[PDB]
Amino acid sequence: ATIGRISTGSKSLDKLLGGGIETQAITEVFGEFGSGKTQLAHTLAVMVQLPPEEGGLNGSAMYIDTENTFRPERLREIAQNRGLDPDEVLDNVAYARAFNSNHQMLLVQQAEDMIKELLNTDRPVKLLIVDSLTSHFRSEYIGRGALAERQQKLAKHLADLHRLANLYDIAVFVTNQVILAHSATLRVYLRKGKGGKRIARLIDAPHLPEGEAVFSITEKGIED
Ligand SMILES: COc1ccc([C@H](C)NC(=O)[C@@H]2C[C@@H](O)CN2C(=O)CNC(=O)c2ccc3cc(F)ccc3n2)c(Cl)c1
Ligand SMILES: [Ca+2]
Repeated sequence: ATIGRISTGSKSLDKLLGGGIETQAITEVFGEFGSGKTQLAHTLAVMVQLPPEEGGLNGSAMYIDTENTFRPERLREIAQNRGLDPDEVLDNVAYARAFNSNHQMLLVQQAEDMIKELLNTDRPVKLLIVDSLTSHFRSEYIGRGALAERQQKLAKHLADLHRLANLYDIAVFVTNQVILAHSATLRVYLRKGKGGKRIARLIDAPHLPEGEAVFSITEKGIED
């Protein structure tokens, strides 16, 4: 099946990504707090709902929150400033707080039920966001010998997410706070730069060209 691409709102970042965030893939963004990772997660939740000539997939979003950083009014602001009805945009986001890593795994199973349900409608799920994906795994699996256990449990959770992405043609977007193995399709490092900008760099992506993207956090979410 054709790979769909969701615009980030930034032409610079979209170019770095090869056109946007891909369906049939897990894109991981990582960086320090305020680096743009979570602002990008909120922006994509709006952008996916747009028609393709506007950078979206005529889809809906699902958002797993692990550290209570989801802000519905921020989604409403981004939507309103892009010409969209804020409440209709918020209605196209399914939201869940993951209480712990085991609950996070169950939420991925439940996401499959909603994905299946909406698959052949005019607005299928096209984006599944997991914000600070590793937070509960780092809090719970700690101490002597915890590296192997944590990495196996994360590898399984990521394999579950890859299957949803591939089986249902959705984009899976995950964020993480800054030698460990990783299994996302594409990893993007974000940092603050000068002039209030954020800088993006692809990590271990020989398949994508050399460069860094520059973007701003605005009332439209993310843009150049
Ligand atoms: C202040 O106004 C609001 C208005 C809306 C929201 C969010 C966007 N919408 C909601 O919370 C809706 C309102 C009700 O219809 C239940 N609901 C779910 O989204 C319920 N979610 C689920 O049942 C559910 C299962 C499994 C899930 C699995 C996932 F991976 C991700 C999300 C998942 N979400 C917020 Cl945070 C604030
Ligand atoms: Ca952020």
